Amino acid sequence: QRKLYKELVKNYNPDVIPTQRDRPVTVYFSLSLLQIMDVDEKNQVVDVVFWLQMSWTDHYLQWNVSEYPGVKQVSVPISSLWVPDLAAYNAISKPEVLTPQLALVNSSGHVQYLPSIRQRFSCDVSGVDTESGATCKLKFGSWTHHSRELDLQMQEADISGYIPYSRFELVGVTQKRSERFYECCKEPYPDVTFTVTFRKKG
Amino acid sequence: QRKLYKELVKNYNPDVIPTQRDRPVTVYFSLSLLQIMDVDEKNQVVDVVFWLQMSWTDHYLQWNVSEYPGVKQVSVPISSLWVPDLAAYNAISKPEVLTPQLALVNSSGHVQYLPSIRQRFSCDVSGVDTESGATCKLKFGSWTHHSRELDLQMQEADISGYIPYSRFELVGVTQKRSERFYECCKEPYPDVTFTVTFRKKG
Amino acid sequence: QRKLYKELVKNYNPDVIPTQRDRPVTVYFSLSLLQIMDVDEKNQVVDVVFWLQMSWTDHYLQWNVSEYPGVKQVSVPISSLWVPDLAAYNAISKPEVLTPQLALVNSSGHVQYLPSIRQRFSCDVSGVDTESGATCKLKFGSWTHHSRELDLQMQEADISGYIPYSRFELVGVTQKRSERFYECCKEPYPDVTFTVTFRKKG
Amino acid sequence: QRKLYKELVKNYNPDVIPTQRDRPVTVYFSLSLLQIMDVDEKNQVVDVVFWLQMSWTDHYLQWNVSEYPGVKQVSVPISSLWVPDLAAYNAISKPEVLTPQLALVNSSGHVQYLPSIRQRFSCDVSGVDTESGATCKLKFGSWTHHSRELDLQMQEADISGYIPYSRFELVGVTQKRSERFYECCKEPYPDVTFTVTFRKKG
Amino acid sequence: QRKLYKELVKNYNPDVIPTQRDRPVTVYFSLSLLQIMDVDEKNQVVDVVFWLQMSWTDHYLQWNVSEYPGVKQVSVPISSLWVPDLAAYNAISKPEVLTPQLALVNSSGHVQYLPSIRQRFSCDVSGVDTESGATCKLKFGSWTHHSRELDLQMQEADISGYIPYSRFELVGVTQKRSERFYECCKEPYPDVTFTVTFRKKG
Ligand SMILES: *[C@@H]1O[C@H](CO)[C@@H](O[C@@H]2O[C@H](CO)[C@@H](O)[C@H](O)[C@H]2NC(C)=O)[C@H](O)[C@H]1NC(C)=O
Ligand SMILES: *[C@@H]1O[C@H](CO)[C@@H](O)[C@H](O)[C@H]1NC(C)=O
Ligand SMILES: *[C@@H]1O[C@H](CO)[C@@H](O)[C@H](O)[C@H]1NC(C)=O
Ligand SMILES: *[C@@H]1O[C@H](CO)[C@@H](O)[C@H](O)[C@H]1NC(C)=O
Ligand SMILES: *[C@@H]1O[C@H](CO)[C@@H](O)[C@H](O)[C@H]1NC(C)=O
Ligand SMILES: *[C@@H]1O[C@H](CO)[C@@H](O)[C@H](O)[C@H]1NC(C)=O
Ligand SMILES: *[C@@H]1O[C@H](CO)[C@@H](O)[C@H](O)[C@H]1NC(C)=O
Ligand SMILES: *[C@@H]1O[C@H](CO)[C@@H](O)[C@H](O)[C@H]1NC(C)=O
Ligand SMILES: *[C@@H]1O[C@H](CO)[C@@H](O)[C@H](O)[C@H]1NC(C)=O
Repeated sequence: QRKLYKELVKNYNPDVIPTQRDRPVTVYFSLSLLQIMDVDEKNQVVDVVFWLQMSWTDHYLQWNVSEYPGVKQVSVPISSLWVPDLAAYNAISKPEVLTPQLALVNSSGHVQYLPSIRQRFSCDVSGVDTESGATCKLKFGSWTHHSRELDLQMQEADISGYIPYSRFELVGVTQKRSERFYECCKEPYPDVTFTVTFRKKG
Repeated sequence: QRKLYKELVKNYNPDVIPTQRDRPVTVYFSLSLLQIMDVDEKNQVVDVVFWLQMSWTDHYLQWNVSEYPGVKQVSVPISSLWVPDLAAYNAISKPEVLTPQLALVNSSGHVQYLPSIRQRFSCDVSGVDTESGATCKLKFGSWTHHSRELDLQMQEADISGYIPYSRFELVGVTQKRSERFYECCKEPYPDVTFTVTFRKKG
Repeated sequence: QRKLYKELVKNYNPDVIPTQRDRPVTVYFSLSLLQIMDVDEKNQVVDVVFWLQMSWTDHYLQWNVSEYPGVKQVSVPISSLWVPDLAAYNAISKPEVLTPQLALVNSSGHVQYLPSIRQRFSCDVSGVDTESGATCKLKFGSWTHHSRELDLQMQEADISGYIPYSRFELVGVTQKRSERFYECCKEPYPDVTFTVTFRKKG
Repeated sequence: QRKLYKELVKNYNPDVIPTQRDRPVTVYFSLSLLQIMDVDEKNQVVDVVFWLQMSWTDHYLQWNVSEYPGVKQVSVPISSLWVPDLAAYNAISKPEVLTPQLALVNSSGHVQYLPSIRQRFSCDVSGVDTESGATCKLKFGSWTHHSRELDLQMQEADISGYIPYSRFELVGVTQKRSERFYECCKEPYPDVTFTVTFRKKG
Repeated sequence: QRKLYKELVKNYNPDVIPTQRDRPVTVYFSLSLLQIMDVDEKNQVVDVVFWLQMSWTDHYLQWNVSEYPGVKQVSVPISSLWVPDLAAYNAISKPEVLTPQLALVNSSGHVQYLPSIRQRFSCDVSGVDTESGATCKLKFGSWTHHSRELDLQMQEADISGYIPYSRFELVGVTQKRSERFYECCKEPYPDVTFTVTFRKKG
């Protein structure tokens, strides 16, 4: 019934970005803030819990919807396939993934990974009591592949996920991707930056 | 003696949900509160310890009660078979499983997993001192499988397990499963939500 | 010299209890209190460090004292053989094993495992200042095997291991194994319960 | 298209330093301070988050730019190749690597590893309030390979990475490599030492 | 050039103590105090960071200095060879190894392991303010092997490694090995006990 798995992994090396030369693997990135845990005004850091949304197309993982019974989509362990090496640029703590590390794959080869993470970032929380509000920037981006290899494209930033209570309230979330040439390598480097603004409830 | 193990694992890939098409693996879910550890009124979080009761039928794991001596049920490591990818939609800390990660299996193929977990959840503990009491919702649910693949069915919520002493006392536990829709993915995702109400003893 | 190891592991699956049908593997259990670290009167929990003493007979692990030079007993990693799945039924934290995870095995097949553990238990430490003293019960027991598969038999509780200083002093340690029956299995269940009584030194 | 990976790992044992005899593997070391988290004046320790810049040449990892399509550089998991066993001599906590553990490799065989680390060091933070400033020395160095096997060569210390805000401000960063001697062995052990001086903003 | 590794591991099982019968593997043990982090007078525990010096002779790991080019000594991961199962008897926290887990081996077969560890011990720190000073005993010893299998021999205790500043100052370090005849089995158990005395600087 599911010899599909045996086949999908057969000739697969997850350390290889599935590019079809000059055809950069495009990954649709998106972050959804769930809650702001703490704010260390003393050391300038915020504890955040978010919901990463990543989707890309792995040509190595497609199959004939017919050659296999009624197998539309399968559930695979991220440790089995290639997954975007996105990293938090201003992080000061290792990311702690809260949810099961599993991804969904199409019969056509479309992967979807939605981990819930709690991670701490370096940020200026000076004006977290002022009505103006403290602003934190969460910069994400590939850690090794450039624009031609891995193309980052941000999608609709969902904010309806934020906790209703919570000691803090969201004043605004921006999100904007930028490509920077970096002094070297003819190839640019993309990155999505979520700008979160919040203030203590009073 | 027990060549049963060698056989049960022979052609098994634990990353594959044991469905036989138009036959969704039904898992009987149930949570039993053991004790409320702490309540962070400052950050709005509760530390809870409970033990989850999960049971399902794995057709790949059945055997002839005769072909094998007097082997009625075996004790296998969850890392060896498929196990429901249930997750706490609203958790803010990785689950810490306290008990041995072993499951029991019938000669017919009925698995049973009863782990004791300590995990922290985001919750509004404002009125934990009021006689009305603070209410927390623990939402659980499959993470990659929809209704047709994995059917969640809640069973009798046991409450006789709660610690007699404890700084807190249980005012009420509800528990109710709902089939909810999410953007994308044609199918809907079943989730069981345990609503716990407690107040500080005084 | 030691092809003994290559042979002892050859046809071994550590997930299989060494029962030779109608011959329940009997494990001699025993706990030795080393020190009481802390007592959280606010949340009702004790931090304990104890010395577990477990011994059983693995028929799969015996050899001819002659066929092998002068190899009387070997030192093997618990991850290599079957080991009792005993669990603390009243624990609120994963057990932290302090010592090397190695076991000793006889030429006849008698295993011995003595790990030092620090674990926290839920307990009523209300009267820890009273001269009467607070009493904690540490209930241990298999997690999946019943009486016919794994027979728990408690042996002499050693108390001479307790720390002379320490903020607390031992008023008494009981220890008593009990078997029961429940709704199911027609299968009984063994469990050893160490009852520790202590009070703050003043 | 990337059978390159299958080939690069084929005859590779990452526990073997890629010295091509009498030609010591030279690794270009460099640290970049990102932020000083806390200073424990009571126990004399600093919590630091730095950027580590390491680059070396692995002759075992080179390939014909032509024999392989347009594969210029690949992204490999440090657990797959040999990587400098540099250690922090005066660390009092295990290093916590924040970024993805991946390295970049040239078609010629030049590896590049840039991990972001948060680690705590033993240091005299007495005068952290004085205008003179507290000074900490972060001594790094290979731990098992001597001068002839692994040659450490420090490069330009980048300081533009430091956090603008932060409770502390950098008064000076030195950095100087020294070839020293030890009471364990008969051989020179090189080591780069970054001397950071900072004071609390007031 | 280094097929030496492929050969050194070929017929090796690291769970087997390398005793060439009637020849107890003698390990030269030695501890060097680096710094005393904290002292919990409330719970009677000290946080210590030391430097373990262990050396022994593994006959299975020797080679012809000629049969292999100019390979004098190699750097191997402790997970690859047998290493003394020494344990901290009165430890109340798992040992946290700070340095790279690698060992050095002679062409003759002499292993050397020098890990830096931070571990907490149960100790009477009552008089840490008195001029007399608090005294802590760090008892180490094999966990499964007795005198005939593993012979512990302490060597010069180096104290020049202690941190100059530090809230505490060393009043004295003794170190003395004792052979402790336990219950049964005529072969006793050797254990080295480092007695450290310190007082708060004032
Ligand atoms: C995808 O699978 C279908 C069904 O197996 C393949 O169809 C074959 O060709 C025609 C069109 O359906 C049928 O008459 C044959 O009977 C099918 N052959 C088989 C093996 O049943 C189709 O060719 C496949 N296409 C791809 C992309 O591989
Ligand atoms: C899955 O593949 C389908 C093609 O059938 C495509 O419409 C979609 O973009 C992919 N994602 C889904 C529907 O989850
Ligand atoms: C099932 O058990 C029967 C009991 O009579 C026995 O003959 C045989 O081993 C098994 N038969 C099949 C087809 O599974
Ligand atoms: C186990 O198998 C038996 C076989 O008759 C079945 O009746 C029962 O519902 C299954 N569940 C358990 C764990 O008892
Ligand atoms: C034990 O080993 C000896 C070899 O000295 C052999 O003669 C004898 O048959 C063996 N007996 C058993 C119990 O296997
Ligand atoms: C081996 O088991 C026998 C059981 O009779 C016992 O006498 C002997 O002391 C044991 N050896 C050990 C565990 O040291
Ligand atoms: C690389 O491969 C080409 C194949 O066209 C071959 O001609 C050439 O000798 C190789 N170049 C080097 C650097 O050896
Ligand atoms: C690899 O790095 C070296 C460093 O000098 C550089 O010269 C070379 O161009 C890089 N790779 C190749 C062969 O292009
Ligand atoms: C050592 O190596 C030499 C030359 O390879 C050869 O005589 C023999 O293999 C070895 N002899 C001894 C005594 O180790």
